[PDB]
Amino acid sequence: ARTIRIPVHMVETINKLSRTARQLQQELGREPTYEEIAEAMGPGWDAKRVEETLKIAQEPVSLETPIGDEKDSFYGDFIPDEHLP
Amino acid sequence: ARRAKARKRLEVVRAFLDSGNRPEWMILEAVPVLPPDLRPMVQVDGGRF
Amino acid sequence: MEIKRFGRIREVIPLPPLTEIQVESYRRALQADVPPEKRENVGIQAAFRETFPIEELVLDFLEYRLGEPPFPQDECREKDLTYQAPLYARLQLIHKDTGLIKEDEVFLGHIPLMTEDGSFIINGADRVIVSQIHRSPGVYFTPDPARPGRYIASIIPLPKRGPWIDLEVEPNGVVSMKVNKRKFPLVLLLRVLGYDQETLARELGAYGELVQGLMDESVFAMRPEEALIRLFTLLRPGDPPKRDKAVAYVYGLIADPRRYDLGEAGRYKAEEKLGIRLSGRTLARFEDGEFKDEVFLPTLRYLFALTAGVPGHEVDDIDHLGNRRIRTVGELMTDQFRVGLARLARGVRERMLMGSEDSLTPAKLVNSRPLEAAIREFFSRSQLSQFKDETNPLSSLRHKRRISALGPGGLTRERAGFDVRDVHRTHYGRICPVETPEGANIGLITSLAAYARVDELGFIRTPYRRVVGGVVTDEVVYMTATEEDRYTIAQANTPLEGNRIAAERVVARRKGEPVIVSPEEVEFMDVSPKQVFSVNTNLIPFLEHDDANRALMGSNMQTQAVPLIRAQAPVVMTGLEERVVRDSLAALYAEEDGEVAKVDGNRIVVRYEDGRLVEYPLRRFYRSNQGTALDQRPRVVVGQRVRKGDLLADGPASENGFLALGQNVLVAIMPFDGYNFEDAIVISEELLKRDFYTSIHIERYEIEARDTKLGPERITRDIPHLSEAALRDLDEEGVVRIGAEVKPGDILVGRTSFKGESEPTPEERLLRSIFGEKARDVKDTSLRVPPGEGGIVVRTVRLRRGDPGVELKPGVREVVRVYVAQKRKLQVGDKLANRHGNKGVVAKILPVEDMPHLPDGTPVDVILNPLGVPSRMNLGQILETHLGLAGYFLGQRYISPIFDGAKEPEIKELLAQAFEVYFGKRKGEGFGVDKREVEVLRRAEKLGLVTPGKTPEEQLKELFLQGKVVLYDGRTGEPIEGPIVVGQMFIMKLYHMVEDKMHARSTGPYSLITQQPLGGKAQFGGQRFGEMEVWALEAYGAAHTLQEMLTLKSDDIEGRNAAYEAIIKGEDVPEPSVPESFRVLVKELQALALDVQTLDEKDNPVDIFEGLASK
DNA sequence: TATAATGGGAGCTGTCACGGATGCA
DNA sequence: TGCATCCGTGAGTGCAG
Repeated sequence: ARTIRIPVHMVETINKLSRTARQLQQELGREPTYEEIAEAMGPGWDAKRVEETLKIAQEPVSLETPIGDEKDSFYGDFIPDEHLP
Repeated sequence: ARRAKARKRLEVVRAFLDSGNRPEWMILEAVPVLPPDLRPMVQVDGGRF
Repeated sequence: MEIKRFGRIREVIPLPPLTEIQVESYRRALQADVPPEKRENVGIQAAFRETFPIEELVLDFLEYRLGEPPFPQDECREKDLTYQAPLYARLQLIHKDTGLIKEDEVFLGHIPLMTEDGSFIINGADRVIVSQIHRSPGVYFTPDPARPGRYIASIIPLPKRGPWIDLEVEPNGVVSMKVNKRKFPLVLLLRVLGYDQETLARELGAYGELVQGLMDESVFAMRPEEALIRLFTLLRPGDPPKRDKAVAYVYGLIADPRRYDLGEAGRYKAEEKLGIRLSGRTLARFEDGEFKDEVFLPTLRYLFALTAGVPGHEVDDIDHLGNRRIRTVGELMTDQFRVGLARLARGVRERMLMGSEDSLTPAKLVNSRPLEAAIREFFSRSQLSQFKDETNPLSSLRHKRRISALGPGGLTRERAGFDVRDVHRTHYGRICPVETPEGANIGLITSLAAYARVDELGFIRTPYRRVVGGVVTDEVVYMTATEEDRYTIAQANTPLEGNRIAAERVVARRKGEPVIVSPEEVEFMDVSPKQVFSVNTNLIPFLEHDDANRALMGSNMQTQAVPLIRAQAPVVMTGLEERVVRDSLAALYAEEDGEVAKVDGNRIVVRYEDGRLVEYPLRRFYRSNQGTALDQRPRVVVGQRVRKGDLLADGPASENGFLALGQNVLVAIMPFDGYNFEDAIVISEELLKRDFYTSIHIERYEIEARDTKLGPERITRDIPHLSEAALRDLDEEGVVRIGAEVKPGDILVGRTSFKGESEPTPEERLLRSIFGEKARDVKDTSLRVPPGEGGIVVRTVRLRRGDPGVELKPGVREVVRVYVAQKRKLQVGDKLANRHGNKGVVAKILPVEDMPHLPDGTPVDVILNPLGVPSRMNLGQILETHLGLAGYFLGQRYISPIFDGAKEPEIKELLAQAFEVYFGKRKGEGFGVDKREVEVLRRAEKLGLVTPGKTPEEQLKELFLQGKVVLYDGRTGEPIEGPIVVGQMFIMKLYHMVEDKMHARSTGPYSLITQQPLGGKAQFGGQRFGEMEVWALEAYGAAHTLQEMLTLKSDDIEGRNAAYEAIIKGEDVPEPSVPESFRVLVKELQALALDVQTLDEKDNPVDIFEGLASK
């Protein structure tokens, strides 16, 4: 599924956040914080480690993602090439 | 009407004859891939891709 | 000063609440203020009632509630949150087999809330939801463009709530039907409804023309459920026609009031159209085993009687404003809501038949996310959710009253022809005919008329007084377009004694055509002229002397009025300048009678007669969406005694409660040595002196510091290789001190990121080896200031994580924002405009000793050029000056009502009275006529402006009343050979200032795949040299200049680098090689399996890749 | 790794005009 | 054979975005 493939067991635990965060929200009347997740997630789970878990759950975005409501611009054009000198 | 489409068709034969292309070549076995840099994967400011 | 009114038109009702179309609408969809028991099945409610209950186990809907927001309006603006309320919905699961009862109130997400003025806050930026215009639900007939005597009939529901259907009666006698563009004989369908051969002639029975052609018994030889399967084959080429699947497909298209909804509108329109009551908003019913038609035969009844000639069967005008209608904001979002709800229902039933059919609650059968997302969508990427226009307060109000034909549900730009855009007859007093944009959106985006309102069905209606006998009642009624057309309606200003129609010819419309008619024949009368135009258009004084195509520019151009730090209401007003400051909800008023307790640049506290001590705090120097300082200033003093509804602070661009879009200036209308050329404008340096046309502006400059796969970014005051002078304004941490001056190049926030795998290479590891400093491991990534920006740091916001209240997007440590300000004097390049469409750039600022001036020493402020007026045809600005002349010397402002204002005599009266002050002051103060005033008077006589043989005073009097005065050139003292028009004008500073648009690049960013320069001032762009520019150079034959453009200036990476080295080395630039973007063109044709090949004259290839792609 | 489970699901609508290739009295 | 009829292709510039 993902443009960046991730080990199946890492996917496995990602959805485990998605699901337990969702119930937290369904009990809270608001979305949980990083901390309120590491608690309901249990032991070996701190606020730091739910964060860096999300920041790899992060799906990339299209270079042709359309800019404006006409379409004569592409989100990739506003991106400077910093490799080439 | 027969004379007409044997022209249309024949045009395509000589198109191949004159050039040296093989008709079969309009069917790829090996699809090519375009260099990565021309279709990049980039980290934008937020470390996102 | 005195405020003299004109106008004979006693307007009966006032302007209605000018944001009601935004606020009334959303609230009639939320009902967050109604006890659920007392709610009514429209809006957020009706969507629940529609999707529920879910079916085989069953899950049914009890009621919803809404909680107050977790953060107040302003807190969300800062913290880039949304101003939204938590949505709870109580449910009860019940088992399709046993009698299970569980009941939780599951949380569905946050519904965003609309503020007091009509706006929204969405990740902390105000936004507007532009009501959308669309063809309305109902059934219509419109002649066939092919067969001049046969007429398509069409059947249209609300958008995406059912299919369109046409009933074109073919050239083979029997009547057709189109669904998903799949034509077939109508008959087959009537059968399925339980219809019998006889009961067709028993209902048609008149038009043996086709009534007898409609019937073809290759169909009649079947029972109802027999053709039921007949047609499932006609629309599903492949699906097994089981009598469980066909009743489901048809129903799921034509009788299922769950994906087929005519409007609530659609019901009434098709009802009165075909004159039949309609059980529900649905074409067919399923009742007592089979299908019972509701709409097909009535429609079939009309169409036939029309194609013969029956009376009362007219084609319909789909551009009438009875057949068009408005999807207000509330309706627009419940649409998106009714699509989130239906997605959640794909998510319950899925878990209703897999996972455990008895240990289940509502709580865990509902995934709130399909709902949460469709709402996040509507407000964050709709065509109809636009960044608010809070340039000045008029811009926000005009926005909320916009009407787009475009958007999801309406018209794609290409779908827009002529009829959509034309001003229709029935626009009269509903949609403004002026206020619309020039350009490609002309006639799609428009504005709500000022007296107009949208009824509960989504149609626009406008008010009218009822006349009986010939006397005019104070009883007003608002008509839809359709009923209007029933009456003869007298004109706003048809003249009256008391309240009887006093003329014998009255000027009236009958279905929008103008008719001259006696007061016996007159049924209704326009409320006012203000009722035919936009709000903005009603801000144009002397509108009836202004060709339409510039009224429009003076209309739009107002919403671009930068708010000026000394703003003033126009000397000549139209009467709305006060409501607008009111409903704009930007000024600040008195809730009840009382006395004023304290007063301060920061707050205004008032004791009331109720003893309550309210404390209105002042929104002071708030940055608007468009950068324009949204500043609230106080207008009372301690102990002031305030009756109700009086004022307590002026909003921005409001003076004592009047819409102050610009300044009033002394204007001379005369060519001035070339600086008038083509609408350019010359101004008196005396304007910047007294701080006229000055404005304050702000830009946010934001930066993040994020956790990296190479270290953390650090907000430090410790930037490598940087001199203390280059930090003398930064605090310990790396923030500029609040109150510094910052200019281009200056650090605003120091920052350090870690270097890469290019950590010092040899070339560099050696250069440091000589200097005693070794390679440093961090990097200057400081946020500097952009070219051509800057000002005075007014605030800073520093949000880390690890601090309370705060948590930012993953992997980001800390985010620092520094707001900068500038006081913008007027300068050479900025745009000025007046309410009549005179627009121009400040081309020159003379010092006061050069300005034309009057005999009594006074210099003018603006020299406009008369060449603007003739071909432009906007004469109002001419009158607006003349009555400005008078006002200037009497010390008066005026209120000239649109179309019912001050006329030429009334105003030449006022000029006489001014002349007395300007000259009689003189011939007493010890001075007579002046020698140059005669030489001019000599000329005026050759012209014919003055009667020869009259005392100079007599003649100067005569010139004055023509609004003309003697003017001495300040460069010579000699008089202008002629008498000039000089007066007082209202002139705004527009938003388009040179400061925001000067830009230039030598070399900068390039694009990933093309290596051509980026585009746009903010990226530090390059200028796009397009196909059309290339042509230009081509036609000149500048091969080398063009080639340059196409290689060394764009993407010939080799010769580009080679050039800039050549300049800094003082050498001529080098002949170029192949542009890089052409290489991409080669490689991209290989990826399509095409073998492109550069070749030399002897036909052998040529490697434009210098061997780097051969093996 | 083992009750049994055996053919989907959303269509989307108001432009236009020309040229070429295909079907049909 | 002549002529419906469908399918695919176009539909202005740059700048803000």
